[PDB]
Amino acid sequence: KFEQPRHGSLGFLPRKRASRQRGKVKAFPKDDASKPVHLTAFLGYKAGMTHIVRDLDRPGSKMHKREILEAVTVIETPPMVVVGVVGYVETPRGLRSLTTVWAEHLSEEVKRRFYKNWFKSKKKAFTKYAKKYAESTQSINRELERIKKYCSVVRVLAHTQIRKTPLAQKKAHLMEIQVNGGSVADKVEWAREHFEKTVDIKSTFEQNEMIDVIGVTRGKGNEGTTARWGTKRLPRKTHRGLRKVACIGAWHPANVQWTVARAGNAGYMHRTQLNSKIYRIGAGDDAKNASTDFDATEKRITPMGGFVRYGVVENDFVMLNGATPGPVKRVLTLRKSLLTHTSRKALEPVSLKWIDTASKFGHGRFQTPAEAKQFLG
Amino acid sequence: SEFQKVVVIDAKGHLLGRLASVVAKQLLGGQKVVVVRCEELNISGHFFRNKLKYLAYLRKACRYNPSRGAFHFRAPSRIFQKAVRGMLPHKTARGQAALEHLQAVEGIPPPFDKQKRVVVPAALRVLRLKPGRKYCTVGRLSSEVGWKYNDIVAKLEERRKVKSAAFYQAKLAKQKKIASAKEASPVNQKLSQFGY
RNA sequence: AUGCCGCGGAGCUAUCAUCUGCCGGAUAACGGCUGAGCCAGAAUCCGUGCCAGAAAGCGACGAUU
RNA sequence: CCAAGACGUUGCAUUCUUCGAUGUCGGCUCUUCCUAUCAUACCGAAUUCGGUAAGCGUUGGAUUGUUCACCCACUAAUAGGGAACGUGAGCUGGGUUUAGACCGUCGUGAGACAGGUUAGUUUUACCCUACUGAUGAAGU
RNA sequence: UCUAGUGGGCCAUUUUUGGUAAGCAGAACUGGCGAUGCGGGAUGAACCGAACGUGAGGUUAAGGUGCCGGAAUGUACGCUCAUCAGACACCAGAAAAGGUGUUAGUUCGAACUAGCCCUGAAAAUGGAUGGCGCUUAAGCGUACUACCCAUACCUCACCGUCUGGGUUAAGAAGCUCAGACGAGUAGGCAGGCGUGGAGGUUUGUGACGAAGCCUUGGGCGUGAGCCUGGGUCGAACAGCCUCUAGUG
RNA sequence: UGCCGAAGUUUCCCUCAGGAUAGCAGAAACUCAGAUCAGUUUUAUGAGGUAAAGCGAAUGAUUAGAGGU
RNA sequence: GUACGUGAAAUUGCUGAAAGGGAAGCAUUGGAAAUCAGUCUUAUAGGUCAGCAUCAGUUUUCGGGGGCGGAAAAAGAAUAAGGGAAGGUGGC
Repeated sequence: KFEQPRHGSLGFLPRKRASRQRGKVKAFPKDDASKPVHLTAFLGYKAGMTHIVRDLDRPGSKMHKREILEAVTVIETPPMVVVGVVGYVETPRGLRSLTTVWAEHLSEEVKRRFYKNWFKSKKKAFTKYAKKYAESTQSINRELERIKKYCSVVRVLAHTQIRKTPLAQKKAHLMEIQVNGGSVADKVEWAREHFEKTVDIKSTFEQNEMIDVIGVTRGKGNEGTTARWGTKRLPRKTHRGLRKVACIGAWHPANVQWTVARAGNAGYMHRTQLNSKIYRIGAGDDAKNASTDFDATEKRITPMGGFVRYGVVENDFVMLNGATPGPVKRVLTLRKSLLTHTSRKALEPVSLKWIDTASKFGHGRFQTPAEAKQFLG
Repeated sequence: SEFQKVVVIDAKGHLLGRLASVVAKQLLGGQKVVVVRCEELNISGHFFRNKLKYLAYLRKACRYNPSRGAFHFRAPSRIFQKAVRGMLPHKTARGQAALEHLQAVEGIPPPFDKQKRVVVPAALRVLRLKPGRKYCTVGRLSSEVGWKYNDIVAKLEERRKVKSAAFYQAKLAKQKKIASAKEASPVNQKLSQFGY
C-alpha cells in the first residue's frame, strides 16, 4: 500500500567498534612518475572548530561577492619526523613488504610507541639497530639498494611530535606515508636524506587542496534501533517498549536477516570523509595567523580561554571547511584526494574576511582581551 | 602408469573439467599434485556463455549473512580448486586430506619454475575440441569477474620466460658439446646391434 | 517523594543547526565496420572508491630475561 | 497463429496433513524478493506507441474496522505482486469477539437470525538457534 | 473338528463411469504395498530387478563405467552451438505456428516433408541432469565388444525345520544315512530361559564367608540366560524330579 | 527362539467407530492311494452379442443433386 | 560413629586414559594402544603361523592340435583364354 526506502546504508556495516584508534589510509593516490617526489598524507590532531566570514566569489550564484558564514575545523599539525622507509613489491597476491630501513636515532616519543609499559622497560628498542647502523652502514646500503631494485612502492615511516601539542599522551603516533612521484630510486634517495628530519604541512598541502579526512568517529556507546538506525518510534500505546523495530523478519526465511535493524554499538567507527578544502594553513610562530587582511587586529587561532578540552594551539595548524570525524584531541589523517575535480566550488580561491576567536566555552562576546578591557569599565 | 613424489602440471591449454577430473583421481590415489599457470586454463564454450555461468554462481548467497553464503573465489587457481573440490569427497576426512595434496597457482612461482612440468593429453584443448569451436581462457574470465592481478602475472611470466630461455640456450650448448663428443667414442657402434 | 519560576555554561541533540557524498571497464536493446571479428551504445553487470578483516590467510620489523 | 482485427484455433471442487489446540482480519512497524515497468536512463516507431532495464524512487489527507474503492491535493511518478492470503511471546483490538442488554423478522415456547446495535481480562523467553553488538584460549 | 485375527484398505497395468479439473469420487482383471528387507531409479510404502537362515568362492538381473563411485576419458558412423543447451522409463511436466539455424530427403529455381537447435516460453530466500563439470561430449540416435555388482542363481561348509530310508547290536525319549526348504504384521502353535513358595532328592554350598552389590577380567548359548576370577559384604542358599502362582 | 501365517469382502442388524455370519488362518486328527485331481495346454463340442463392421438391410439422425410427378 | 546392616541406578566431584572444525549414540571391517586366556611345555607322537609339492571339489583366464559343415565358404594367387570399357595409361 505504501513504500519507504531502507533506513540506513548497508555499505557501512558491520557497525562494530573500529579495531584501530588512528585512521588507516586504505588507498593512496595513483603514482605519477612525471610529478616530483612528494608526500601524499599527513597526521594531525583535532584541536576544535570555529566559524569564519568569507566573501563568496562564485559567479552565477545568488550570493556572489557577498559575505557568507562557514563553520571550519582547526587541526593542530606539528611537523612529522620521517624516521624510516619501507618498500613494497607487487605480487600476484598483492603488495608485500620486502624490507624496512630505520633511522639511526629514534626519539623517545616514537620509541614509546613500541612499549605498553615504557616506565618499567629498559628502553632497549632499536639499540642493537643503532649499533649496527654505526658500525656497518654497508648492510643498510644493501637494504636501500634492494628497495630501489625490487620494490615498486615506497612508504616513509613518520611519527608526530606529540610533545609539541597540549596532550597528556606521550606515545607519538606513527604511520606509513606513500611517496609518489619520480622513480623508485628518487623516492629512496628522498626518504634516506629525510631520515630524522621534519616535513611541514606547508610543503604537502597548498591552502586550497581538496583532501580527505580519515578518523574514527566519536563513540556513542550502545544504542537502540531508533537512534542507531533511525527507525520510527512505535506508538505510545505499545506494550513492552516502543524504541525498537516491530517486525524483525517474515516466517520464511526462518532467520533474522543481516539487513534488519538491531541495537548495539552506534559510534566509534572508521570514516573517510571526502572533499574537505583547506581554508588556511597557519604557521605556529606567526602571531597573525588568525588575523586576515581585511581585519588586521593581530591575533592567534586559539579562542579566549583556550580550545575547549584541548588547550592552546602553538604549532602549525590547518583550517578545514566543515566538520570532520571524531572528537577533539583525536588523531586525524589528512590525505590527498584520489579523484580529480574541476568544479567551481572546488577550484575557487578562498580569502577570509574574519575568523571568530570568541570563547567557545559559553557565549563569547569579545574577540581579544585587548578590546575586552576596552568595553569593560 | 607411474608414481611421482610430486607432479607439477603446466595447466596451459588444458580444459578445466578434464584436468580437474584427472587431478582429483590422482589426489585420491595418494599423490601430491601441483598445478601451475592456472590463468591459461581453457573452458569449452564462448566467453559470454562462461561469463554468464559465473554470474549465475555469484547470485548464490545466504539471504541472512552472505558471509555464511557461498564464497565465490575469482582467482583462476581458486576456480580450478573449486572444480577439483566438487570432484573430491571434501566433507569426508579422506577427500579433505586429499585436498592439501593439491596446490594450484597462477603463473609459475620460483620453487616450481626450475622443475619439469608435465602435461595431460587427456585434458588438452587441441586433442579434445573440434577446430572452430569457441573457447575461453580462465585468466580472461577471472579478470572480468573481479580478479585484479592479471597484468602483474603477465609481466612476471614474461620475465620468467626470458630467464628460462637463457637457461635453455645454456643447456643446448652443453648438450651440443656432449653430442659432438658422443660420436667420437667407438662404443657407439659396439652398442648399435643392441638398439642403443 | 527534584516545592515552584527566570536565565543557565558543559554534555547530548535537531533534514529545527552545519558539512560531505566519483569515474573506469564490459555490455543488453540497438546502430555500424569490413565481409565471424572489431567499433559505437543504458540509471544494467564488474571493478577504482567506501566499510569489515579470514578470530585455524600472510608479510616486514623491533627487542629477546 | 490463420485471412475477411470479426471468423476460428494454440498456450500461460476435493478432505491428503492438523481437533491431548499451528493464536483467526485490517492497520502500524520493518525487511527482502519477483517484473507482468508508473516515473527516471538509453535507443526505436506516427504531445502517441514499443525494446533493453527492477539501479533508485513510488506521497500528504476526508470517509469507512475494511483488502479492494472513491474523492480533494501534491508529485518525475504517486506500477503490480510474493514472502504460512510476509509480519499478535512485535503492537493496537477498530472488524471478528462466549456469557450482559436492546430492536426488527421468525417460533405456542425455550430459542433462532450468514440482520442491525452497544459493553466485553490479548499470558510467558532466563532455553536452542538465528541476528545485533562485546570479550577470548591456542599454530606461527 | 475346535478356534484366533479381520470385516477403515491403498498403489500400479489395461478396460471405464460421474466430473471444467484433481495427488478427485466410483467400479472390472491381474500383480504388488499394507505384512517386505535387498540391488537400481540422487532421494520416495506399492516403479524396474529380485523376494531374505549363517558364511566362502564364482557368475549375473535392473542399472550402469569422466570425478564424486566399484567398473572403457572404450570402438564405429553421424547429428547438435543453445546470451543462462542437453542429458534415460514411471518422473516431477508443456502447445499451435514459426527460423535468411543447420543436416538431410520428396516433387515440380521453387514448394515442401523430416531430425537437432532456437523462438513461442511468462515470478517472487540462493540452487540444483544428484554435485563437479561436460561441447570430434562426459549431449542425442544406432550398432559393437570389454568391464562393474544384489540377501537373485551356481558349487561348498555349518544351523534349524520338514521329509524318507535304516538301527536288538543302543540317556531306543538313543544312534545313523539322504534330500528338499528358510520373508513376515494381526493371529495361531511348539520347545525352552528367568522369579516367589510346596513335596521328594543331592554322604548338596556356607562365618576358612550364604545372599546381595560393583567390575576397563575369563568362558558357554542363535537367544532368553548361565558359569567364573577380583573387590565389597555379613547368615543363609542352591542343582535335579515334580507342585503351585500376586511369576518377567 | 523355532514352525505356520491373514483380512479389509458376502449376508443380516436403529448397522455406517460395533457385532453375528461365510471366507481367509492355526492346531489336532482321520481316511484314501496310483488314485482323483489341476488358476495349464491339446483334441471333441456347446454357449455369448463386446471390439470392429454396416446404413445402396430393419429402426433412428443427416448431405447433395438427377429422374418419375 | 547414632546423617549408623547391605548401600544399587539416576545425578555429582576428583583422578587417570582418550576423543572432539555446526549433535551424539550404532553396525561391518581392520590399524593403533591397552589388556587377557587358551595352547604348548610333554607322553614315535604332539603347540602357533607360514612356504612349496602332489591331489580332490568349484570356478576363472590365456594357448595349441584335429574333425565336420557352407556356394563341399566367398574371395584371392600363379597360369591359360574370350569379352569389356573407363574415374583414359602409353601414344594425339
